[PDB]
Amino acid sequence: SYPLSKFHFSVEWGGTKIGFTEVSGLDLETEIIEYRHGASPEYSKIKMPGMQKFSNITLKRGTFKSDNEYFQWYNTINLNKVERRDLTISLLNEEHEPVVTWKVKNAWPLKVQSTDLKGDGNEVAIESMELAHEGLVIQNE
Amino acid sequence: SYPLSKFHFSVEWGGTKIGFTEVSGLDLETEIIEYRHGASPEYSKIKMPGMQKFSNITLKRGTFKSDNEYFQWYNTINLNKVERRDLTISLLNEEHEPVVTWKVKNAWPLKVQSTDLKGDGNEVAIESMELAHEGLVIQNE
Repeated sequence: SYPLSKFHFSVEWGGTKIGFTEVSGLDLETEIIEYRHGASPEYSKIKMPGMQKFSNITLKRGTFKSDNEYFQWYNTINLNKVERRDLTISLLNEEHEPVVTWKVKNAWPLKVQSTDLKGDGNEVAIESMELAHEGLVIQNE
Repeated sequence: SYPLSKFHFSVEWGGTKIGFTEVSGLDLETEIIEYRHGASPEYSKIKMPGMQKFSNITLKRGTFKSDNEYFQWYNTINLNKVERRDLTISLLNEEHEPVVTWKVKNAWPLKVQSTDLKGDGNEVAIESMELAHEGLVIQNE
């Protein structure tokens, strides 16, 4: 009778750790094609589905001693070659088991962003990555 | 101390209405005759006036219910006969009186062009006419 919360989750991306600070961009989108012939009694258009799009996925985590994984994956790019991975994102229950799963096909990294530095910057250094992919399936049983 | 504007005007052409959307082609042109005899110290030609020309005049208006005048005038053509008319074009002042007048002799229509139709054509249907004539006099007193 109650909705799910948004703070207990995990990400499987081929790296050593599965803990993240922030995950965003799990969207699906379709184009519209419009039409009207001149003899129609209505003065508006009829609509049908076009081609499909996906958004890029952003992942954020804190920087730790001796963990250089964002860089190492990015550095697998060689002219048109890159290591592609299966990305699995999951929202967890009180037993730490999956409830809602987002399945992502053929991901690789477009960009890796490092932290800024400040003399009075009393906070955690956070690094982030942006991923391209070829498709998303949502499972909730 | 100020020049005249270009949007307040009227056209008298023998039809029921005098309002138009657009008027163009009120031009005058003369040919040149060139000459040089071989003994001249200058290596260029002397110039004098030749024969004269006039341009065709274009008139544009919106289509209205039950007004078929462009067609009716055009349809007076019979082998080499046509109804010829005196065309008077005038630029108006704030009292709606003439300021600048263009006087055109012996006009008749070469062509009548109808509107295109479009399913998404959210605009006014505009018809146009092109006129031949035998002379133009400009009055500005």
